[PDB]
Amino acid sequence: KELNDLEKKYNAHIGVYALDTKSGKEVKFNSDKRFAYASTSKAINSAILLEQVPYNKLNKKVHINKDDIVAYSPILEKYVGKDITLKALIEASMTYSDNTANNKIIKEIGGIKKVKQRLKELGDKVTNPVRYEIELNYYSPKSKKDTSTPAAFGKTLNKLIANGKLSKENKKFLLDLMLNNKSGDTLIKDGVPKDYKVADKSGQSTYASRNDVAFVYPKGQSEPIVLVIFTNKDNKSDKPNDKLISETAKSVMKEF
Amino acid sequence: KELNDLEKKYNAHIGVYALDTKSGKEVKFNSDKRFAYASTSKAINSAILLEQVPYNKLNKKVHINKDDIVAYSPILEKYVGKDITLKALIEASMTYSDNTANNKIIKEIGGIKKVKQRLKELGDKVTNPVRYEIELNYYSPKSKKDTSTPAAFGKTLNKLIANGKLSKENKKFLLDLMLNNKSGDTLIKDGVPKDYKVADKSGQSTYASRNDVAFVYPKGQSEPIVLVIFTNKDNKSDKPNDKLISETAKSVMKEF
Repeated sequence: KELNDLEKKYNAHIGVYALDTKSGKEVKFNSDKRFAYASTSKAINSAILLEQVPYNKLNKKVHINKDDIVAYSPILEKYVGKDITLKALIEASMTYSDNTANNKIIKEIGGIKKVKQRLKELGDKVTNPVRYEIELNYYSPKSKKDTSTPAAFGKTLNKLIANGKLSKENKKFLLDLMLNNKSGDTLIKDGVPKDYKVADKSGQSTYASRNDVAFVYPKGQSEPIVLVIFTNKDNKSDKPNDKLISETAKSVMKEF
Repeated sequence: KELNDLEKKYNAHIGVYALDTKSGKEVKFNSDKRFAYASTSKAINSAILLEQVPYNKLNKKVHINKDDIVAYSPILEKYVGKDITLKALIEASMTYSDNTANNKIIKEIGGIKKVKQRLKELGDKVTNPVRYEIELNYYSPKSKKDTSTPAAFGKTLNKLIANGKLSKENKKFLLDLMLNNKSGDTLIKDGVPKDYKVADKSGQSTYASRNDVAFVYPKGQSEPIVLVIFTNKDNKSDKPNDKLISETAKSVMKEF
């Protein structure tokens, strides 16, 4: 197969970065191109919070309020003017891409400002968190706001989680969420051999920016394969096509 | 307060149209001004499909395939390759802003084409459906694609649900999906007294386009008040302020 042909075929753009955690083999097509990462950012945001907040403390509470409410928050919507623990807050973010849960998680971290420098400290001078959800989705191929290359964002998912500074309990919490998230069944999950497991977090933005990042797990393999697939179209209101992600997933997984 | 002073207080554009379906009294403000409708239109599409499917046949199933899946489908994301009843579809979209659902419903009608002939048949040549869910969220103060105006949208809801050809069951079914959803809690629901039952549907687009349409029930009245508030800011990335919606619903309501 060929990723290049996939672009002619689908008239989209492909940003790929696969890093085997075992071999250390890196497959990449356009991994140094900037694309809108979209809601996939919530892996980074909640991995960071897990760095500071111990698992024995995820029972803690935060009071959700009116100003904390944003469009598209399936669960947190039922908590307006109420409390909720961090665990439940982080599950909403990952299981449902709840926006109220992500923004609250960001504020607890100290704001976009903090998330940003942590990236820097992590040694990531590419990812550019500038806005909160839902605004981070208004992508413009002219701007850099809320963008990242596949190799940059790809390494960050690695350095934060795989070879992370997280605990073993937090790490396994996150991964469970990402494993049971039914939102990516028509993307990567739909393209990796039946046997492989995927801990994912997808997204979509303007310009038909459909993405999916996941920690894939081959047969008999213990170390996943970090797989960041970022894609996009030439036009603002173009409809994306998950098939392209599913197909890009299998062209690349052939190498692993 | 005054609608002209809240635009100052929040630096936004308020568009209002409240219709007292009993006396016929109207309260307007920038009623002829095009505002993006966003998901408020999910109330139109479901209403339309409920004019051609008697309640006793909402249990008719339709298959959901990978192909049907789109971003933000909290419910329908779990039906990849599963059948689902018409009733379930409506609930999904009406209660969760599920887009895979809103699009299934649009498909069941005969497409935006049918939806469109109907709006013309209702005497609505203002509402401008062009794109689908999600893309219809990408508002452009320049474009007129997927826009309506306070009065046009208000009246269309009136001719459709409020005293329109849906059946008793079908009208209670839809109004219940609107009364019981927890997403307009901070919007119109906030402003009017708890004596006022509120059945609504919200939406949010670019340029902080936070809208909210409802059929508000004054304490001691079975006749509803069609309240249509559409608002927005000048910049593509601004943050919305539901307070603006609440306050507006509070003042506009003083006049009824």
